[PDB]
Amino acid sequence: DKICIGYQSTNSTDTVNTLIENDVPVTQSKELLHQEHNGLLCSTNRGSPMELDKCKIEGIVFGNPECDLLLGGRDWSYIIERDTAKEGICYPGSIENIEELRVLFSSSSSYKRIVMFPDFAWNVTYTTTSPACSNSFYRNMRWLTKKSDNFPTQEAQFKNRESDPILFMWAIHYPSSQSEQEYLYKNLDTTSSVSTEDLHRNFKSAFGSNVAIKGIQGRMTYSWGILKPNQTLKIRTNGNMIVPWYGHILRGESHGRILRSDTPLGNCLVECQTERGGFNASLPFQNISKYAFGNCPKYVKTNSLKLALGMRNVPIKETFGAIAGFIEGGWPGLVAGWYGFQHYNSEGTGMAADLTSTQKAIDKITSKVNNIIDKMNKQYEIIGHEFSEIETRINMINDKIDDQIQDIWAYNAELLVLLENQKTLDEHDSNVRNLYERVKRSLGENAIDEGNGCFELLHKCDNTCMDTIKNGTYSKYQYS
Amino acid sequence: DKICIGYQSTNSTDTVNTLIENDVPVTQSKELLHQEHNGLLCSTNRGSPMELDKCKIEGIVFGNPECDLLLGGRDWSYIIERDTAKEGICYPGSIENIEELRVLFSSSSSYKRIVMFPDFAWNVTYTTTSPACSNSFYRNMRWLTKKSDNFPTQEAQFKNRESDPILFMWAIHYPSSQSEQEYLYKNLDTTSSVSTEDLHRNFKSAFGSNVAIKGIQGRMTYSWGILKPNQTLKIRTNGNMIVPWYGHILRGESHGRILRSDTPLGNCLVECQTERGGFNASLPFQNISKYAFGNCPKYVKTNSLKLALGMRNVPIKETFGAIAGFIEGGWPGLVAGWYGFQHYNSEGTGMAADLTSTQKAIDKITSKVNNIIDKMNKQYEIIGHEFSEIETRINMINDKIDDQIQDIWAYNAELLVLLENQKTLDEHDSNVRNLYERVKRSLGENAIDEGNGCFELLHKCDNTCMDTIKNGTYSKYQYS
Amino acid sequence: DKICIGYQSTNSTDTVNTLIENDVPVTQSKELLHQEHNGLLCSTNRGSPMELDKCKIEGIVFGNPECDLLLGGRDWSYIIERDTAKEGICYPGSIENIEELRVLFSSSSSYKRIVMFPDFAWNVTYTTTSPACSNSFYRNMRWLTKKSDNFPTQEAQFKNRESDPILFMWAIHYPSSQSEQEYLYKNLDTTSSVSTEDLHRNFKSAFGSNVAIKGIQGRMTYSWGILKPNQTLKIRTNGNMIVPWYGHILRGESHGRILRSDTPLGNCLVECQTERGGFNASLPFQNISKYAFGNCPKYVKTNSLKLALGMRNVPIKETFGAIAGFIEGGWPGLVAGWYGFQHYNSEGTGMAADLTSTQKAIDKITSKVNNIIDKMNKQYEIIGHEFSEIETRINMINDKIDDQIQDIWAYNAELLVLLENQKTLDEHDSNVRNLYERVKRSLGENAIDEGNGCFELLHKCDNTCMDTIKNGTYSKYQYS
Repeated sequence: DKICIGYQSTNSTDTVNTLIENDVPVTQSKELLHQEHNGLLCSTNRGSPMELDKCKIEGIVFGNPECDLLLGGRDWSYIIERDTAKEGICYPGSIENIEELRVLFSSSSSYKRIVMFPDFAWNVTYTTTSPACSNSFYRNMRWLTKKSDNFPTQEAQFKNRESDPILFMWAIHYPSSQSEQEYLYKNLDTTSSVSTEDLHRNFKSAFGSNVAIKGIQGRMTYSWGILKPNQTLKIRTNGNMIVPWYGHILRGESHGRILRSDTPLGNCLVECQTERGGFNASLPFQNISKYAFGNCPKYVKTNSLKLALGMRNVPIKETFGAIAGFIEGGWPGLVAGWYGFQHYNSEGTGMAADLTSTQKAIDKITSKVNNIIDKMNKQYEIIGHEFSEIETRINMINDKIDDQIQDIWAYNAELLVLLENQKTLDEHDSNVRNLYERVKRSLGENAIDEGNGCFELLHKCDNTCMDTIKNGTYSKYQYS
Repeated sequence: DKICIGYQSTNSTDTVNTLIENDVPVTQSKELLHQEHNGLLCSTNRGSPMELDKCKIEGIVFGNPECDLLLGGRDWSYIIERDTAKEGICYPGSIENIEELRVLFSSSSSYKRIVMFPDFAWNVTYTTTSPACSNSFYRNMRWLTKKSDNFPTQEAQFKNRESDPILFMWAIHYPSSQSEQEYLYKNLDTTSSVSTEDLHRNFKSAFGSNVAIKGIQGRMTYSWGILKPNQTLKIRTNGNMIVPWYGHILRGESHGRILRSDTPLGNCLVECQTERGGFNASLPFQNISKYAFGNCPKYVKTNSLKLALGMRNVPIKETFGAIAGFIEGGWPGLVAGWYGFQHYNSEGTGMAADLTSTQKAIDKITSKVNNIIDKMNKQYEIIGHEFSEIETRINMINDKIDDQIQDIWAYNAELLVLLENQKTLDEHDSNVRNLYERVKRSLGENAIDEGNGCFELLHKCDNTCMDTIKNGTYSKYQYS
Repeated sequence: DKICIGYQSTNSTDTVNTLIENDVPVTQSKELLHQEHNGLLCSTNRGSPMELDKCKIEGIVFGNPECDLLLGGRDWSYIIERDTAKEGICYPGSIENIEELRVLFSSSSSYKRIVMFPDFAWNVTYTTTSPACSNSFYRNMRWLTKKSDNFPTQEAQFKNRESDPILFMWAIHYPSSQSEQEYLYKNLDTTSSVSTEDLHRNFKSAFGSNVAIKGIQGRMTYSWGILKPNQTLKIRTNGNMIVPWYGHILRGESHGRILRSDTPLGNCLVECQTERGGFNASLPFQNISKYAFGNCPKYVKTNSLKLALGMRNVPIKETFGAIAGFIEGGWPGLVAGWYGFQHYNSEGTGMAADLTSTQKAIDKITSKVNNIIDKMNKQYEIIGHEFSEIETRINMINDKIDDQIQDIWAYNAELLVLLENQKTLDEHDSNVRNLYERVKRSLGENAIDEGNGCFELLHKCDNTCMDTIKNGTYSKYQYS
C-alpha cells in the first residue's frame, strides 16, 4: 500500500516568462497590463468635458461672434477641440501667451460671465464691426473709434467685487495706413493704458501695411489679464484700443487638460481618459497611451505583463502509468485543489485534494497579487502640453521627464514580473514539498520514503487509515 | 536522551508585512522611514539662513529705506521670509523677472555692497524722496530730476574691477500726467539707456494715470542686471530714470532656497531642513516633507516602512509541554542568541544558545540593512519654486517631476520592504534548518531524526557528551 | 566504494558583493557597467557631426563673412564647437532667443540656402560694410542706407514655395548719435515692420551712445523667424533695418545636440557619443558621462556593477585529503563542467563533470543575464542644454530631472546586482543539491547517505557500475 503527494496539472495553455526560463506552462496567470478602452471620450471623476465643434478655446475667451456664450453655471474638467473647430480670433492678429491662456480656460468648476465696462458708458463710438468677424465684432470687448471727428481720452474703472478672480481681455489695433489711422481714431499718435494694483501696461499706436489676410492688412495684438478680488482695473485710451466689455469668472482653473481629437463623445463615467478612449482599471500598468487624465495606471509600451498564479503545468510523462508524485510532475486528474494525495491499497486507488495547504497557498498568492496592484499610486497624471516655436527647450525637457519615467517603469515592471514568476514557481514547489514533509513526519517509521511524492507503507492501510493520514490524525505509534 | 534545535521567541509586539503575509509577529524590526523633526529652522551643512522679519528679498535688493543694509561679509545658504516681511518695493510699480531676482539673491558665500555711481557726480538733482518710501528713497539707486528747470543728458560709466559679478538695479518712472512729467524732468519726451559689452536697453518716457496705490498714480518699472568682471556699464538719460547707485557683489549665488515660514529659528545644525523643522537621519526615506534642502532622504508619503530583522515570533503552542524544536515554532526561553539547543538526559534538561550560527545570521541581516540604507544617495534636493501667472505650464512640469519621482520611490520602497521581509523570514528558517543539519551529520547513525528539531539519541548522552555535540567535537565513530 | 557529488573550484580571483555578504569569491562574473570610450567624436546612427573650428552656430546662421557657407545638401546630427570658434555675430549687438536659435540649427537632414530678397531689387543703398565685420557684411542679410540723401519707404514680399519651412534673419540698427542716424538713414524717426500670416512685428528707431566694443558705439538687435510653406513674408522699412537676404531651409531640425569640446574628431561609427568619447555597448549601464546622445545605457556614477555568474569559489580546505563533496566546498580538480562526480572503488579514483545539470544551470544563468541586459530601453537621451541668465529656474528644474533619475538608477542597479548575486549563489547551491538528490533516488537503499555529497555504496561498484550511476541508468533493484 502506497500514498503519494502531488499537485494539479490542467488543460491550460497559459505560459509565462521568468528571470531564468522562457515560456513555462502554468495552470493560472494574471495580466498586470490593462489593454482595453471603450473608444469614447467620457466624464472622469473630476467632471465632464466641454466639446468644441466649431470654436477654439480662445474663440470662446474673446467672444468670436460665431461662438455661443457659455451657460452661466457650466463646469468642465477638460476641453475637446474637434478638427472642425476653426473659429479662434477672427480679426487678423496674434494673442500674447496663447498657450498659457488656453491652459487657463481648460477647466472650470462653475462658470460665470460678468459685465465690466458697460458699452453705453463710453463717450466715443463703440459699435464698429468687421467683415473678418462675421460683419459683427467680439462679444467680450468693444472697438472704440472716433465720434464726430473727435476722440477725447476715455478713462473708466471697474472693481472686482466678486469672490474669485476675473479673466479680462483687450486688444490694440494697428491700421494698415496713416489715412486708416485718421479715419478710425482721428489722432495720429495715441496712447492706451491698462492698469491694476499689480500691473501697468502702456501701448502706443503704429500703422502700416502687413501681409494681407483674407484681404485685410491691419493687425491686432490681443492681450489678457487677471483681476483678483478687490482689485481695480483702470482703462485709458485716446485711440487704437479694443477695450474690455465682459470678463470670465475663474473658479477651479488651470488644470491644463486639452484634447485635439475626433474620438466620439459618449455618456459614460471613467477612471482614466485617453485621446482614443477611456477605461476603468484596477491593474497598475496600461499600454493604451502615454498621455491620460484621471486616475491612471502607469504607461508601459509592451504587449504583456503576465504574472504566474498557479504552478508549472507539465504533467508526469505518460508512457499502464506506474506510480509517482510531485517529484516527477503534475497529476492531470487532481481536481478540487492545488495539492493533494493519490493512494493505492487493496480496496483500490483514489485521489483527493488537500484543502488546508491549498488554501494557505491561495492566500499567499492572492496577497502577493494584491500588494503588487494596490501599492501603485493613481493620483497624478501625465498630459500633453502645448509649446510655442521659441519653447523647444522646455518642450524637450518636458518630453525627457515623460520618457525617462517611462523607461524606469518599463524596466521595473518587466523585471518585477520576471523575478516574481521565478519565485512563485519555486514557492509552489516549496508548498507541495512541505505537504510531503508533514506526512512524512506523521508516518514516521511506518513508511519508506521512496520520496518521489510517494510513501511505501510498511503495513496495510485501508480507506479509513488513508483518510486518517490525509486529515492528519494518523498516529505513528498506534497499536490496534 | 534527546537533543533539540530551536530558535528564540520573545515578548516583542512587533509585526511586519511581507509580500505574501500580513501582520507577521517578529522578534526584532527596524524602521526605514524617518518620521521626526525638531520643529525649528536651523543651519545646514551649506551654511546658515538669513531671516527676514520685515523686508522681502527684493526690499534688500533695491534698498527699501525701512530695511537694514547687509553686513559686509555675511553669508547665507537660504532665506526665510516671515509673514510680517511686507517691505519689498515701496514706490508703486513692478519688478521685471522678480522670481529670477529672488532666486539670484537667495544665497551668498560672502556678501559685499559696492558703490558704482557716486551720487554727487550727477549734474542734476539726485535727492528726490517720496512718502511711499518712508519720506526717503531707495538706498541702492538715485532718483534724477531737473535742476534749475533744466535736464541735460547725463552719461556716466563704471567698470567692474572686482573678481566677481555685480548685481545692479535701476528703474524707469512714468508720472501720472504731463504736468508731473514737466515738473520732474522738464523734457516731455526722454530717453534712457543702459548698456554693457553684453547688453543694450533703451527706455522711452510715458505718463498718464494709473489705479491709485496709497494715493499715488505714477508707476515705476524696476530692472536689474549683472555686470561681469572687467565689463563696463554705461548709464545715459535725460529724464524718467532711477539710476543705479550701489551694486551687490555676487559670490556663490542662485541656489534657490527660499522659505516662507513661521517656524521659529534655532541655534542648531541639521542635515536636512524642511519648512516645519529639520533633522539628522541615517535612514533612506522620510515622510516629513516633499520639499527639503541639505542631505535628505527621499520623500515617501506613508506611515511606516518596517523591515524585519529577527524571526517569526510565534512560540510553540503551550497546552506539561511535550518536546519539540524549530519545526513547531519558537522557544520562549531561549536567551543568549537567536538559535540554540535544548537537551534532555538523565541529569535533567537544559537550553543553550549556539553562538556561531547566531553571529553568522546577525552579520548577514546587518549587511542587508546597511546595504539598503547606504546605497541611497543624499546629494540632491527637491525644493519649492516660485512661478508667475503666465508660467503655469512650467509650474505643472516641475510638479510632474516631483510627483512622478515620488510615485516611483513610494512603490519601490513599499515593495522592497515587502519582498525583503519575505526573504528574511525564509532566511531565518534556512539558518535554523542548517544548524539542524549540521548536528545531524555529526550525530550520524547514533540518533533517529525525529526531525522536528529533535534527535532521539541511540545511546545515553550526559552533560559532557551534550556539550561535545553543541561545540561540534562529537564523533559519531567514537568507542569508549 | 563511494561516489560523491561536487562542484567546480577554480584559480579565479573574482569577488562580488551580495545583499548579505561582502567580497565573496566566485568562479565567473560579468560587468554590467560599461566603462570604456574611444577618446574621439564620431558619427552616430542618426548621422555625422558638423565641426565648427572658427565660427559659432549663429555665425553660420547670420552669415558672418569669416565663415564658409554650408554645402547645399549637407546633413548633420549634432554640432561641435571648438574653443577656437569665436566668430558669431560681428557687428556689436544681441541676438533675441539665442539659445532657441542655436537649438534650431543644431541638426539638419538635408541643408539648402535659398535667396529670398534679391539685393538688387532694393531702391536704396544696400551695400554697406563695417570694419567690425572684416570690412564686409553678413552674407544672409543686407544693410539698407540712404541713396542720394533720401530713404523712401521700401516694401517687398517673398512667398515660401518650398516644401519645408525657412529660417530667416534680420536686424535693427541703433546708431551712436543723431548725426550718425541722419548720415545713414536721413530720416530721424523710422519704422520697420516684419510680417507673415502668423506674425507682425514693428520696430522704431533709436540712437545714442553705448559702451564701446572694439571702438564702435552703435548697436544691433538681431532677430529671426520661420516662414512656413505657402506663407508670405512682407518686409517694410524707411531706415534702421538690416533686411533678410538669404534664408535656410529647415529639414529635420531642433534635436538640440550641441557639444563644446576639444575632443578630436574621428572617422568612426558609434552607438553612444559623449563629450570625451564614444562607444558601442551591449551593457545597460555606463559610468562615462551623464550627457550622451545616440542609443545609450543609463548613467551610473560608480566603479563597478559586478554580477555573479559562477559559484562560490572556496575549495574544500586541504590539510592526505579525506573524502567529501559539495557540503564542504568546491573541488579544484573538476574541469569540464560546473557540477560533477568523484568516485572511489577498487580500480581507483576518478572525477567527471555532469553535463546535463551543468547545461541546465548555464541556460538559467544566461537567460538571467540576458533579461537584465535586454529589457533596458535605449531610445531616449539626456543631453546638456543652454540657459540664459534669467533662466536659472528652468535650469534647476532640468538638472533636477537629470539628478533624480540618476539617483533612482544608481540605487536600483546597485540593489539589483546585490539581490541577484545572493540569489545566484543560492541557486548554484540548489542545483548541486538537486544533482545530489537525483543520485540518491537512483541509488536507493543500496547506499548510505553520508550526505556530504558522498554516498557509501553497500555493494562493490566498478568503473562500469559507476558510469551507469553517472548517466542515470543504474537500477536500485538490479540482480546480477
